[PDB]
Amino acid sequence: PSLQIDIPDALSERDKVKFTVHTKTTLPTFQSPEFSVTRQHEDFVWLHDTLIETTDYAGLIIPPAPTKPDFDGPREKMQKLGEGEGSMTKEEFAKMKQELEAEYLAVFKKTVSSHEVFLQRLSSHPVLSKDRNFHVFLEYDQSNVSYKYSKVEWLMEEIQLP
Repeated sequence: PSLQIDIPDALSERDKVKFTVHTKTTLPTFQSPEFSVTRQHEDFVWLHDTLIETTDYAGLIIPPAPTKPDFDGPREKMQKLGEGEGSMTKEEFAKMKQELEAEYLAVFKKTVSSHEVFLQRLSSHPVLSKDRNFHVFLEYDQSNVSYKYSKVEWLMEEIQLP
């Protein structure tokens, strides 16, 4: 109960998957006992690389890194189906669309679980759960600074999304 992590939601975009990493904790070192941050697969790879290279963890079993999210099969089949929009019986597209969405969903389930299990294994570990880089991964809120540039005369707006 000292450190509970889950991934309540994820966003699949064209070239990206974003995970919401949600932490409940009683550790006094954190700013808040419960918080959420947005992380991408590469942030998980950075964390795993960092653990792997820490001299003090030599001989400890470090949980495997999560597998890269691959939505290519579903998206390619989505693109192909849009072509037969004029080539089927008003049901067949519908049935084709449902199968495509099941395939998306099956990918989502697998990739969220892989990324989630990785964090949960770290949280279970008597030594690794104390790792400072692991703590930064969970609570640092400046990882996704985005700027909007708009022409009304041009104005640039900072957009802050933890």
